[PDB]
Amino acid sequence: GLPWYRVHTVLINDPGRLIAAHLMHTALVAGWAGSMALYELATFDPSDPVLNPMWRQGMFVLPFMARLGVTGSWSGWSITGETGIDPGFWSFEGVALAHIVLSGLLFLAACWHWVYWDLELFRDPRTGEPALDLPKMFGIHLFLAGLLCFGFGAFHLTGLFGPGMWVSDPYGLTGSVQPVAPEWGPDGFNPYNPGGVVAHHIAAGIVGIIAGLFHILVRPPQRLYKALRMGNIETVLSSSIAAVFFAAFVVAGTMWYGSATTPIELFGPTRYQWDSSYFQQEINRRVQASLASGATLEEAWSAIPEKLAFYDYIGNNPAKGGLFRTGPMNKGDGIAQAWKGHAVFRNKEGEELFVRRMPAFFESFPVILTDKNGVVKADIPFRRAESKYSFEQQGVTVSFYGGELNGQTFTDPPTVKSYARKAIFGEIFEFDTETLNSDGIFRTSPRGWFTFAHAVFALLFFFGHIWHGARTLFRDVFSGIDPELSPEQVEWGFYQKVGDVTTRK
Amino acid sequence: MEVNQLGLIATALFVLVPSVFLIILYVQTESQQ
Amino acid sequence: MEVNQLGLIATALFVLVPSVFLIILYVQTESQQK
Amino acid sequence: SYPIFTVRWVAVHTLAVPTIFFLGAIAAMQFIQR
Amino acid sequence: GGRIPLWIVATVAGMGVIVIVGLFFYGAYAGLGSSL
Amino acid sequence: PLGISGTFNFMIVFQAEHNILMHPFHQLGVAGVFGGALFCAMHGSLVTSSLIRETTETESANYGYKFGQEEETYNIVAAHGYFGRLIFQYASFNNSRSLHFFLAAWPVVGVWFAALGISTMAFNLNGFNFNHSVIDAKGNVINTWADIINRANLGMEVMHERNAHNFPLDLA
Amino acid sequence: TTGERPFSDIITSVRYWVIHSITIPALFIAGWLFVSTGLAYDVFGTPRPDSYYAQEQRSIPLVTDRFEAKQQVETFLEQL
Amino acid sequence: MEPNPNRQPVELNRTSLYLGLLLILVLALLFSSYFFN
Amino acid sequence: RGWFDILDDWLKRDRFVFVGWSGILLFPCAYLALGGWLTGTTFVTSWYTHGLASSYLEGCNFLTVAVSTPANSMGHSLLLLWGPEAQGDFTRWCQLGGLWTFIALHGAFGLIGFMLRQFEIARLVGVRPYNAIAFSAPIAVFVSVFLIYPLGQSSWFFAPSFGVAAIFRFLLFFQGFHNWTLNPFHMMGVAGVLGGALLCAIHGATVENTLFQDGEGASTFRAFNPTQAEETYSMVTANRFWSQIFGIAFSNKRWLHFFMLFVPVTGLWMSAIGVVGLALNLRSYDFISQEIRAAEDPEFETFYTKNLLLNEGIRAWMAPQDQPHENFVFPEEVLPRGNAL
Amino acid sequence: ARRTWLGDILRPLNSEYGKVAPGWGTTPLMAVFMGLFLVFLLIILEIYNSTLILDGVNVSWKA
Amino acid sequence: METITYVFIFACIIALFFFAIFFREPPRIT
Amino acid sequence: TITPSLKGFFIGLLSGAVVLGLTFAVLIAISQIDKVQR
Ligand code: CLA
Ligand code: CLA
Ligand code: CLA
Ligand code: CLA
Ligand SMILES: CC1=C(/C=C/C(C)=C/C=C/C(C)=C/C=C/C=C(C)/C=C/C=C(C)/C=C/C2=C(C)CCCC2(C)C)C(C)(C)CCC1
Ligand SMILES: CC1=C(/C=C/C(C)=C/C=C/C(C)=C/C=C/C=C(C)/C=C/C=C(C)/C=C/C2=C(C)CCCC2(C)C)C(C)(C)CCC1
Ligand SMILES: CCCCCCCCCCCCO[C@@H]1O[C@H](CO)[C@@H](O[C@H]2O[C@H](CO)[C@@H](O)[C@H](O)[C@H]2O)[C@H](O)[C@H]1O
Ligand SMILES: CCCCCCCS[C@@H]1O[C@H](CO)[C@@H](O)[C@H](O)[C@H]1O
Ligand SMILES: O=C1C=C(Cl)C(=O)C(Cl)=C1
Ligand code: OEX
Ligand SMILES: [Cl-]
Ligand SMILES: [Mg+2]
Repeated sequence: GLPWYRVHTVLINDPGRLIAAHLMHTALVAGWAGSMALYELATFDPSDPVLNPMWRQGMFVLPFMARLGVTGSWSGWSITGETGIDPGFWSFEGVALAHIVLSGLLFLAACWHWVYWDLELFRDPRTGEPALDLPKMFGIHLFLAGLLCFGFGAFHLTGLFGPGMWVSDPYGLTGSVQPVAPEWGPDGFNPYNPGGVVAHHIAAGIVGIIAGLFHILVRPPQRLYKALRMGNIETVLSSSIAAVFFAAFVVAGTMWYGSATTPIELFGPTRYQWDSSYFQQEINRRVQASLASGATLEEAWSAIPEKLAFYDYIGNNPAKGGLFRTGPMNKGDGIAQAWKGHAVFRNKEGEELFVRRMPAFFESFPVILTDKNGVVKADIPFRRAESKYSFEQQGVTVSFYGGELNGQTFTDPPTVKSYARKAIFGEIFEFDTETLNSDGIFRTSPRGWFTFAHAVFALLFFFGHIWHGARTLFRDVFSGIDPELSPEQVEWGFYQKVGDVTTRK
Repeated sequence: MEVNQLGLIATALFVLVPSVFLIILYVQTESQQ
Repeated sequence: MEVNQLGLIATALFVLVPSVFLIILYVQTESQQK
Repeated sequence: SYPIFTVRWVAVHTLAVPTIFFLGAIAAMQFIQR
Repeated sequence: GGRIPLWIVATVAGMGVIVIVGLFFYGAYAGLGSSL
Repeated sequence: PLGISGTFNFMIVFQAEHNILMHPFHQLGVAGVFGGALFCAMHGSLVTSSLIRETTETESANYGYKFGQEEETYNIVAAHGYFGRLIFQYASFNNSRSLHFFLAAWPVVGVWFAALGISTMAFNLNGFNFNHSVIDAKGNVINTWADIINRANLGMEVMHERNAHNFPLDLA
Repeated sequence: TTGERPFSDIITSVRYWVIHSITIPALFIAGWLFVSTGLAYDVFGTPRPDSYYAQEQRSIPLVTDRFEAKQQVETFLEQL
Repeated sequence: MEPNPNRQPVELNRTSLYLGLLLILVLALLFSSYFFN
Repeated sequence: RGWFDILDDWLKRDRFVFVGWSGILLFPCAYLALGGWLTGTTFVTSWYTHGLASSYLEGCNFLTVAVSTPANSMGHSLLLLWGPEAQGDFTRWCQLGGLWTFIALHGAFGLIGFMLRQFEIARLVGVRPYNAIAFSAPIAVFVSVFLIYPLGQSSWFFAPSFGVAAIFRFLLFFQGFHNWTLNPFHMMGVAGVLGGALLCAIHGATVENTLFQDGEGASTFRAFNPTQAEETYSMVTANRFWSQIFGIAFSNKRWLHFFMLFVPVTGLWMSAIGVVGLALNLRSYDFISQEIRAAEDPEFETFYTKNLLLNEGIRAWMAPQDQPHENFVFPEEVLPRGNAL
Repeated sequence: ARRTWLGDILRPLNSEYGKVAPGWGTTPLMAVFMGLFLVFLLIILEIYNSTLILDGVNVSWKA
Repeated sequence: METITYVFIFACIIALFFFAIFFREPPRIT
Repeated sequence: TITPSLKGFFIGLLSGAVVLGLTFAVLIAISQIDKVQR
């Protein structure tokens, strides 16, 4: 009998039931997508895209629907915060329902192909044995993939017959679905240029159409047919697994570093935006431009959008989570309610002091305050007996500009110290920690969880490639080596060329 | 201790689903002629 | 809704334990020589 | 009747020639003082 | 191809290794890396 | 301690107090267990690679061996013909007895030295100490990777058993 | 037994040791001089003992710019 | 309906059962702490 | 036939060192990775990337030399010699850490070449390629630790540097920052490595102590012939011994040797998965229930809370010198310390 | 085996199992496209890496 | 509940030891 | 136009092409001389 890890090899010689098994797998995947969208719709709060967007809420498939133009609900809301929109049938709910119906139809087709496995189509006319012409199948499938790839770029992404795709400004403040024209110059290869995505699918699609026609009409060279074992369906599994782990590494990379197809309003900010103080620099730029135009400090900071400030906060950094800290980011620090405003610390001399921010590497971090030149001026000491820089000795105060606490100043050292502890995380927010019984411990976003699963799966699929590639090229010895294997073929000196009986001396 | 409530069902299915899979296969092996 | 937390494991074992018992008996019946 | 310059010969010397040069360098370093 | 006995080669070659490694240990106590 | 995290606590404190990573007996230990795992995989793969065909394509190849059969179940000449070409011919074990002696000896000797590492650091003969070993012409300390290890060791030392020490040196 | 002369034959022959009584010490001496002349420092850009710091400097010359790094080391080196 | 000639019996011997149950139970003993968190 | 077949002939000749098609990739990349490491550890500093001496030329010994990672400000630059950072300047390239990416990338392609060699030779002599399959574990470890881990972090700077003491630092960083000993994927790696060493020792010792007397010598190694048909040791006696000593024993020699492949290979694959998580700081750092109890109850203490205090020491005491681009200044009063020490 | 209307229509597309072109066929042309593709992947990788920096190609959110 | 879960899995493993040893598939010579 | 890093890219591409070209030219030449005897 077959051991448990080989039960599915009964399909190798049975094209009809292989198709049935593939239909069943497709039904399950489409069924997962539908159920996942429904579960997210049953839990998603659409009322605040500024401080409670989808990526704070553990939403995994919602951003993929939004990325390609599904932004509305039948119940009237849109993820950009609009009310009273008519999405038509293709709301989030319509997408979910369509996937459920597809799952059912695929399931029924699997049953038919399982029962009626013995179709004459699957028999070689000459031999009567089961046979699939894998080279021609590749040409047909590649041609079809080309057509669909071309149409996706030329019609859907352009908006010519379709909705377009998600695009946004460089700071993720005004994202929406737009038509995108293709970019045909060298900037099309810029990962942050959405026009390159359009151009890719047009050009790669046409190349796929041409190559598909080539593989339909030209038979493989005998040299390549034999070397890649093109009569063996397991060779296709080997190279397909290889292509698939290549793809999975690529999407892991573009998710972690960011691109035109992993926008921050859908998946959250990247860790590199914290590393480079990307949002802090833009906030500071706007405030200094406000001041140069004659604004007061309160007006300058009050002109900063809450959404921009919220990106300048480490609790949204995807490199701050934990493998077993499950659920939405809101489960950790809470549901963000409002920006408290920008904290400005000062010592008794009135010098402005700056809290040293926490790097992503550190689960915990001390509170150290420096002047504008980086000289240490205050801290929160561990040992007290030789403290020189305590907030009490240095007379540290904090004033807030913008947000809830605008115009307020605090001098009580425990209160000032409490705000300094928050300032190591960047801008300071008020959180609802009760609704979800949040535990105060940082979690990663969909950007982080996506990256993790796909880098892990990609690595495991490398083993799959190695395994099935080995099975393909060594099929003649899968059960063992030849019992009367020639000892001269493995010893030294008998053959000039290793393993070539025709080169004996 | 404030443990995750889903930890119990997660552990129970983690044990039971693959264990019963093996028991199903073992028993139908024994019953073959 | 504030349901009993043990309701989930109770229902899951209630379904799985006797269902698996029947599946074991069925499969080993099918595998007997015919 | 044996050949002298073989694949083995090259492999030996790509390793052995630098090793002796390096060992001469590291030996000289033992006499560097700050 | 055989004139020099293999045991003398092995002895002489082994002694050279001891000398050169000995020098490296000497250098741990003098000059750079000696902490002095 | 008789526990999982307690084991890690013992290891981290040991590194603080003995710099065990820089001790050659622990390094031999690592060569022992890394090498044991390597040769375990190597021997397993080579014997498995050279099983003589005794089964059909469907059944497990393990059916090709019957407990107590007198014939060896793999062709060691084929395994050594592969491995000798992977490296070079004389680097390979043709003799099964020599091979299996090496499989026993390499991890056992390494782990003996690991045990002796712990048993001699038990009397405070500790790992190599190259803290501030490299000095420039003026006398500035030029750090090496040994000095970074020292900084990590210091963090362990000053924090462990945080209420237990009253005097400045941890002498046991 | 692959057709090459055995190593034991080679390293016990007089011709081998006639050749390598010249080549081995010559390589060794060439490597020595590579260090003793200071050329190793300049090929690899490794500081001499008097070249890690200027006389009153206390800050290490860490590279901080990716694309002007080549020029950054050039400036750190010219301050010595 | 004509019988499918590609069908095969499946086997799991008692040792494989014990090995599998050990794997499963030890994985559970290891991962359960992290599930409870 | 044609030139391809003539070239194939010469590549696959039986010789002292087999070349093969895979050798065209393997030998240059392996040689350059090893040569690069010897070149750097002998002659090359880490002053400009780390503020560290790291070569024999500067006074380091075998334990403390390294080829160190580039400065954090290089990011994940490939740091090609002809690239925009070194612009063809070999000396500047060494000072910038070019040898690190040189070794890591040639090393990776060398590992690809070596595994291709294992397939190619297995195919030529007629054996199943399980050796190549087993080698996928070393490759998963190398790719996850030296490539994926730094690619998830800020730069190559936080990859392992190629040196003995540099690697020890990497271990200690992972304890203090990642609490890596707590990670169940590392624990599976440990079980696979230690269980592999156990299997290695117990199998070798068992064969050697159930040998048949096949000769008259008291030294028993000469009494074996590779072509012999008969087992050289008694599987039946070995099985009875272990059944009575330990309760269970192998009885199938094919299963035994497959299991010896399976155990260390699977362990290394599991550790690679944990490191892929650490690339994103996706750690098994804490147990939330422990932290809630300990925060509210200052008499509650476990070995888990004790180890986090050690990690907090490691981070504060090692980071200023270990991460010089951060310009950390931690005044004495902020450093975590217990009493007296 | 069972013939069907759809099976009879698709039958010619699954009829050339094992058919090959003689010898090396279009292998040289295939190798050319493989080399171009390798250079192409190298190009996009180095642009993403900021090892290849082009006029009007700012690899940043700011573009 | 967590304590019960940990002790239950441990107890199953000990029971498995007993069956794997005393109710093993007996080795038979051939 | 052509940036310095594009020029460097061409230097890398050509350098790699030469190393590969010379390797295969030497190997093919050696293989034609020292033919296996059948
Ligand atoms: C009938 C058509 C159809 C349409 C219009 C959709 C539409 C959608 N799907 Mg559904 N789906 C379908 C069928 C469909 N699906 C089927 C049959 C399955 C089972 C496999 C699924 C399983 C599924 C899942 C699991 C998910 C969706 C999701 C979605 C949404 C996001 C799409 C996306 O990001 O994909 C991205 C697609 C790609 C990146 C394509 C990659 C193609 C690779 C690169 C091809 C390489 C092969 C090729 C031959 C190479 C050569 C090419 C040549 C041109 C050169 C979108 C609403 C997502 C969602 O939001 O769920 C609610 C989601 O998670 N779908
Ligand atoms: C590509 C896969 C993928 C990714 C990246 C996400 C991502 C996300 N999910 Mg989704 N989900 C998925 C597939 C995925 N999901 C599938 C297949 C289902 C059906 C089960 C779900 C059902 C689901 C629900 C019900 C919920 C989510 C939620 C979430 C969010 C939080 C995730 C979390 O806490 O993980 C935690 C991750 C772990 C604890 C890691 C597990 C690692 C395993 C246990 C290791 C196993 C090791 C193995 C035994 C070793 C064998 C060794 C052997 C070989 C020897 C996040 C955005 C949550 C949310 O916020 O929704 C709004 C939520 O409530 N997801
Ligand atoms: C396209 C993906 C793909 C496909 C179609 C196959 C197909 C096959 N595999 Mg390969 N393989 C793959 C990827 C794939 N593999 C990957 C990624 C790996 C590394 C993990 C492997 C490693 C591998 C090995 C070592 C072996 C196979 C074998 C086989 C054959 C029998 C499988 C069987 O009967 O399992 C039966 C499986 C079970 C009864 C239960 C498995 C339970 C798993 C471990 C846990 C639960 C999985 C979960 C449901 C998956 C969710 C989806 C996931 C992607 C998130 C079959 C041809 C076998 C073979 O060659 O036989 C001759 C074999 O020994 N595969
Ligand atoms: C097969 C063996 C092999 C492999 C796989 C590598 C691989 C590598 N080398 Mg190494 N190297 C080798 C042998 C090898 N090398 C040898 C023998 C030497 C001594 C001469 C070196 C000396 C060396 C140095 C000094 C450096 C490298 C570097 C590298 C890395 C970048 C290479 C690159 O971008 O080239 C790109 C070139 C190609 C991809 C060639 C492919 C060409 C295709 C197939 C056809 C195109 C032809 C083209 C159109 C011709 C016209 C050009 C025209 C347009 C100008 C890469 C990991 C760099 C590095 O490691 O940085 C950290 C580096 O600085 N190598
Ligand atoms: C029949 C029919 C119908 C119906 C249908 C339906 C109703 C369907 C459903 C479906 C469904 C509803 C499906 C679902 C699916 C799901 C799935 C398939 C899942 C899976 C999962 C998994 C696989 C997971 C895994 C895991 C875990 C668990 C943990 C973590 C890790 C991982 C992630 C791995 C209609 C009416 C249309 C009509 C026609 C006919
Ligand atoms: C990087 C690079 C390159 C390359 C180079 C090379 C390839 C080099 C090599 C080099 C080499 C190749 C070197 C070598 C060295 C060696 C040595 C340095 C050795 C030493 C030894 C010793 C010291 C010994 C010890 C011992 C042991 C181990 C055991 C016991 C005994 C005794 C203790 C004695 C090129 C140009 C391409 C390009 C640029 C970059
Ligand atoms: C919630 C967890 C659920 C996990 C579910 C796991 C399900 C596992 C399903 C296993 C199905 C076993 O499939 C079963 O195989 C046996 C052989 O092995 C077949 O048995 C067949 O072969 C045997 C042996 O040659 C003959 O004696 C028998 O007459 C014949 O019918 C059965 O017809 C089939 O029903
Ligand atoms: C005692 C000082 C005033 C109270 C604390 C002010 C810092 S800000 C404070 O930080 C909390 C997390 O600790 C958040 O949950 C909360 O929303 C926020 O008000
Ligand atoms: O040379 C060999 C080395 C090892 Cl580890 C083996 O297992 C065999 Cl069979 C031959
Ligand atoms: O107890 Mn446990 O650890 Ca040996 O050092 Mn002293 O004592 Mn305590 O300190 Mn550090
Ligand atoms: Cl004391
Ligand atoms: Mg010295």
